[PDB]
Amino acid sequence: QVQLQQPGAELVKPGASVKLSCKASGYTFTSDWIHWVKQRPGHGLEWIGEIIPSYGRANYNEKIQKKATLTADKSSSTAFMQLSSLTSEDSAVYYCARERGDGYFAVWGAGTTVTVSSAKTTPPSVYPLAPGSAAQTNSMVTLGCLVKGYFPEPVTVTWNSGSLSSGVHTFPAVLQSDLYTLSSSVTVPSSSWPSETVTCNVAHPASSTKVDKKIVPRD
Amino acid sequence: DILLTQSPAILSVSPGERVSFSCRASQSIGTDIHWYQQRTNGSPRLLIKYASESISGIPSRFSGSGSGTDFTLSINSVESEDIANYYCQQSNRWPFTFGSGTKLEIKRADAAPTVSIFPPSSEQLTSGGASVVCFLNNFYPKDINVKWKIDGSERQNGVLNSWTDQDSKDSTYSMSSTLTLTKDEYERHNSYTCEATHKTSTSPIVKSFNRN
Repeated sequence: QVQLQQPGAELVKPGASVKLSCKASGYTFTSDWIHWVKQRPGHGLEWIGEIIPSYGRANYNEKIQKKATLTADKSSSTAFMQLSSLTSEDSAVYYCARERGDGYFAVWGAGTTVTVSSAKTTPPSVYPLAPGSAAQTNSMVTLGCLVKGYFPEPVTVTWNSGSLSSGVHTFPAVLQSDLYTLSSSVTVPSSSWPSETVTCNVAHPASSTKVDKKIVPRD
Repeated sequence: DILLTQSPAILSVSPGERVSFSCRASQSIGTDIHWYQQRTNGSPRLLIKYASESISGIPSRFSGSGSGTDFTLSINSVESEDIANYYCQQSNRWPFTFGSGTKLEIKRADAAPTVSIFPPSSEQLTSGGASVVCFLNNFYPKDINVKWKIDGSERQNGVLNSWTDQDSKDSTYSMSSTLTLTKDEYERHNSYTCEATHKTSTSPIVKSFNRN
C-alpha cells in the first residue's frame, strides 16, 4: 500500500501560512526520519529539512531562508511542516520522504502542490471531445476531454477509472486571466468505441471534486 | 556543504544503446551516493543505493559504479520507459544534498503526427463558449508547426498551444492546439481547419470540420 500520503494541493494567499501534512503507513520505527523536499516548476530537488517524530527534533537547511517549522503528532502518526510568510518564490511541489536512517529515501510521498496567489479557487469545466461524423479512422481512434477554467493547479486525469493508461497523453496547462486550461487525449482500437464505453475522470483536489465524462459519437 | 555536479545536463541516445550518467562530488563522499529517477509529473524513485547496490523491482538494466568524488549511473540498452530525470544524492555529510539532475532523450526514427480535430461540445456551447481542439500526436522530432484556418482564412487569435515532454511510452512527442471563441463568434463561421506541418511529409496533414 501507499506508505506516505500528502494533500494534492494547497492554495495560500501571499503572506499567509500553511501546514503541510504527511500520513505514514507500512513499517514504522523509532529510527524513521521524515524528510521534506522542495521542487519548483521545471527545476531540481531541494532539501528543506528533516524531523524525527519520536523526539520532535527538527533540522533545517541553513543555505535557505527558514520558512519552515517542523512538528509531528505521534498519536495520529502524522508529520507536519509549517510554512510561514510565503511569497511567490515559495510556490512549488513539496514531497515528503521516509529515510530508514541509512541515508537514502526508500519511499516518497505524492507531493503537495503549493500555489501562492491572490486569485480565487475555481473548479474546472469538463467537456467531451468526440470527432465529427465526417472524419475517417484506421485501426485506431482518438478521443479526448477538455478541462477549462480552473484554479489552482493541479488536476489529475485518468481514463476508464485508471484501467485505460496506454495511448493516453495529458498536455501541460496554459494560464490565462487567473485560469488554467488543458486537454487530455486517449487512443483506443477503432473497433472498440463506442461499442465499449470510454470515460475520462478529472480530479481537482483543491476544490475536492472529481467528475466523469463518457465519450459518445456526435449523433 | 557537498556540491553534486551532474554533467552533462541532457543526454540523447539511440534506442538499444548504452548510456552513462556522471556525478561528481565537491569532495570525497566514499560510496554514500544514491540515484533517483523522476518521470514527468511523478515522485522520485530509488534506482541505485550506495553507489552500486541494486534495488529490488528495479530492472537489471540499471547499474551503478564509482567512488570518492566520481560516480556513474549506467543504463544498458536504453528503452522508451527510461525517459526521465536522473538525480544523485549524497548522505556522507550533513546536510543531505541532491544533484542538479540529468534529462534522458531518445533518438528514435522519424514519425508523422496523427492529427485530430474536435468541435465544441454542446455542453460548452451552453455556457456561451466554443473551443475547437486539435491534437498532433506521436511525432518525431519535436519540432513542428500548426496552423488554424477559418472558412479558408488563417487564424491566430484565441489559440493556445501546449507541448508534451518526450513520451516515456514510445519515445515520441505530442502537441495540443486549442482555439477558443465565444459561442456567438463561433456560430457565424462554417469551416474550421487544423493543419500540421512536420518534416515527415512535404504536404501538411489537414483535419477539418464544418459547423453545420
